[PDB]
Amino acid sequence: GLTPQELEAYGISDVHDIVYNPSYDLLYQEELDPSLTGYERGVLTNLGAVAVDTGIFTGRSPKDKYIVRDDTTRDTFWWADKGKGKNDNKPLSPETWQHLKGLVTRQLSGKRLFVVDAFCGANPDTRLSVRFITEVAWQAHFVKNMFIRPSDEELAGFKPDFIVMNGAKCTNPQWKEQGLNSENFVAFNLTERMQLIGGTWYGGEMKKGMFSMMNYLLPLKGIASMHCSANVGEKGDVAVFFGLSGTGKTTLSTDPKRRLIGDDEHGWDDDGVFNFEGGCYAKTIKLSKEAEPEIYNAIRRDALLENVTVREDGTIDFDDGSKTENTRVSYPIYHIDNIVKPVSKAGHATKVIFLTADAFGVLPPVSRLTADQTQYHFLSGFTAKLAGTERGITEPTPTFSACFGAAFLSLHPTQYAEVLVKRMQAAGAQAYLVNTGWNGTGKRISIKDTRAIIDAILNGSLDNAETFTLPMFNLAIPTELPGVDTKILDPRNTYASPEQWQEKAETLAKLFIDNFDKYTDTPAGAALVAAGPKL
Ligand SMILES: Nc1ncnc2c1ncn2[C@@H]1O[C@H](COP(=O)(O)OP(=O)(O)OP(=O)(O)O)[C@@H](O)[C@H]1O
Ligand SMILES: [Cl-]
Ligand SMILES: [Mg+2]
Repeated sequence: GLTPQELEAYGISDVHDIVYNPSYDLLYQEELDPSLTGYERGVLTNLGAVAVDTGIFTGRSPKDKYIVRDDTTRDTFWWADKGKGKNDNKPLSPETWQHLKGLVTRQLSGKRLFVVDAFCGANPDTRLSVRFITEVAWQAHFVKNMFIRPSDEELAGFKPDFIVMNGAKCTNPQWKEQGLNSENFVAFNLTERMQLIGGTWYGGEMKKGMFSMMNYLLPLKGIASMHCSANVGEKGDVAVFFGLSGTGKTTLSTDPKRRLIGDDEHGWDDDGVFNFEGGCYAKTIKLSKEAEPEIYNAIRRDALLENVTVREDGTIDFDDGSKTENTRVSYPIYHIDNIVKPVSKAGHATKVIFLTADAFGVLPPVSRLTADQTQYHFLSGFTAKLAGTERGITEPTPTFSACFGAAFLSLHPTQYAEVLVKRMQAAGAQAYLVNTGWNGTGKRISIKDTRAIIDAILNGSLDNAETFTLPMFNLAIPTELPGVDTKILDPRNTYASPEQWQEKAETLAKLFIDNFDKYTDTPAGAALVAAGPKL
């Protein structure tokens, strides 16, 4: 536990009521207190899970992310202003940090506080011991779900080496004079080992905040830090699935035929692949119980639904994106029946899958990548969206995000590439590119087809298939696969002619080529251009 004096040491004063390590039962009763006002309020759904609204923010706010630039971070951090590529690592002064810390600590002073101690990282040797402090019960619940829950023995010996202070209810009145983006802030200090949050209530800031810290500390010790889901077969064969948001990492790793290691954040050290987290954070927009039975089944007491529409009768309309398209549910990982336990880790990955949702409808559902293509596509980090849907238009809009997670990278993309390649080479890993997005039908590839494709990757069916080369992107693709619609395997088949596919392929190829140009200032980078699409 901790005393009011211990909180005083952090700068938080006059705390009279302290809830240390709140139980799931307490969090349930706290959320449902009928006297709660505003965004703290929870409502009970017919599935038995509590639902909350996360307020004005229903996703992360990268424009409000700052890292204190000091002698510890100056020469290692991938800074937004250093001329080494676009990122969100905006530099913050130590003086401005102290002002933000004053805002948050005063906001939390004189309040009833939840204190949640948890781990980030499955392995004792590299895990962070994180202490989270909040005045909002559902925020405490989110962290209880998403981080690793210590045992009673671990709690007795708990020594934090990172503090996360959530001051969602405060804002920064001096932001203009400080040169910041807004009155909100998500700030990190690697000297004081602390994260401060102001203005946004969104729980993902804590989750991805700690991921950003692991992404800083682990590769500097030779450990890959990866934006991927992961699972393992009965024989100990491990797969990792990289991809940007909405590409299928959580959906596809939750597979009845595999033991789930984790759905979002993993390390890769000398012993194998390990989860940083204690829970999963599923997307619920248009959720289908038939299509995603395990994720659906995880929505029960102790899960926490976010921003969903709950009807008067307590039923949920999963199709309603009126609050946000980013509706979510978090749950502790043991709400999934087939998981790796008691520790979320396994051996070395031998299958590396890059998921992408191609709104341009160009990329094949599945292709086997060469070693050089693996590096090219990892640095590229492509996905796309139909941005114009609400206006009745396509407007395919590309996103290139290095390492399939540039928003969370604390070091240069090439540092993540180097250590991933080292780990893959040692393991004899093979890499694959999977389009979970669109084809010439203007519809997304079915979850059924995609799962069958993943099965074929994992069981060696794809590796043994007759393949040919798709032009332009030069991707090795199969003629047929068990349980997969044969028609979809060649992306040209869903257009009126290959020439109509090619028009779109040329557009997309040019986007890749222009994006990759920034990596060609080194000889290694320049040499990968040949592995990219070619007009
Ligand atoms: N063929 C498909 N494969 C995977 N997901 C699909 C497919 N078709 C539709 N979807 C939908 O796409 C979304 C995939 O979301 P998921 O939560 O798996 O993304 P994620 O990669 O985990 O994102 P994040 O990084 O934000 O956690 C879900 O809404 C899912 O129902
Ligand atoms: Cl992302
Ligand atoms: Mg996910």
